[PDB]
Amino acid sequence: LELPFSNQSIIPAAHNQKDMEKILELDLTYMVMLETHVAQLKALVKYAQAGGKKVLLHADLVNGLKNDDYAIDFLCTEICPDGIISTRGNAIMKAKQHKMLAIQRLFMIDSSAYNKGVALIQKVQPDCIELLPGIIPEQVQKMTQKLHIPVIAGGLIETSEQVNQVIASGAIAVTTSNKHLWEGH
Repeated sequence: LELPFSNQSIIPAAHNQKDMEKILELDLTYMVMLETHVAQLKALVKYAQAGGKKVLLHADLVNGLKNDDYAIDFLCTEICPDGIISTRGNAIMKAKQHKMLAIQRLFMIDSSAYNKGVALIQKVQPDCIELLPGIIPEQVQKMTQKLHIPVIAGGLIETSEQVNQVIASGAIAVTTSNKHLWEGH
């Protein structure tokens, strides 16, 4: 059972309410919602799902809402995106209880971030992992050959060269808010 974004290379990442309007006119099925407001949240998910778009929601970037177990409960029972993204391990564990697509965010900062992060991945067993930045193809290569969980890469992807390089390294897809390559591939 491969991940539901098979043959979708770009997963657009919305910072705005206006950014989701831009991507509602696109052939790509999965989207990413980056910064949000807990007040407008339920509407924004249902409005995006009304346009045939499946939502990956940043659990950590919901203003007014923690990333508590209670907060993840809220996302799964009352907001219902198609998947959640968190950097917190407890949120990945909780989302898996609710049979949610739990993708774990990792920041390729240093060797310490790698070591602690691979240990966390090992513990919580996420459905997927997002690696940032998405412009280090050899780190995406190293990571994929470690466990085989599928990895998305995201962050700082400007060109189609970079999309190709990282996807050929082992990435299943790319997340990006670079507006140019939303209609490019």
